[PDB]
Amino acid sequence: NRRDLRDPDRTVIASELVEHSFGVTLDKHVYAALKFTDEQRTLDIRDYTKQVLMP
Amino acid sequence: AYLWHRTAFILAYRTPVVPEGAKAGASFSANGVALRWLADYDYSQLGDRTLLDV
Repeated sequence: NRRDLRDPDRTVIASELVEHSFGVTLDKHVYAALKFTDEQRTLDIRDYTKQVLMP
Repeated sequence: AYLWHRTAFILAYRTPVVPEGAKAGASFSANGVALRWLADYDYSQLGDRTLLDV
């Protein structure tokens, strides 16, 4: 603050120290899910690593 | 009574694979046919669940 020098009133405006904050939340669940019948897994899958896991 | 030549009738068999999510797996033969044995636990009914299949 500023006040006039040699001012008849001698009051001072006390300043405030306010700490702020914000929250960071873990709030999402990203997933990839696959369903294979016994026929699909037995007959239609050949590698399962370059055909299921890599995709 | 049925008379037939060997080539009259075809039987095809394919043993299922045991997937990556099955706890127990094995294989058994029924007259030369390779079967797939698979066990699963049923927590809801507190017991095991087996399955041979071809």
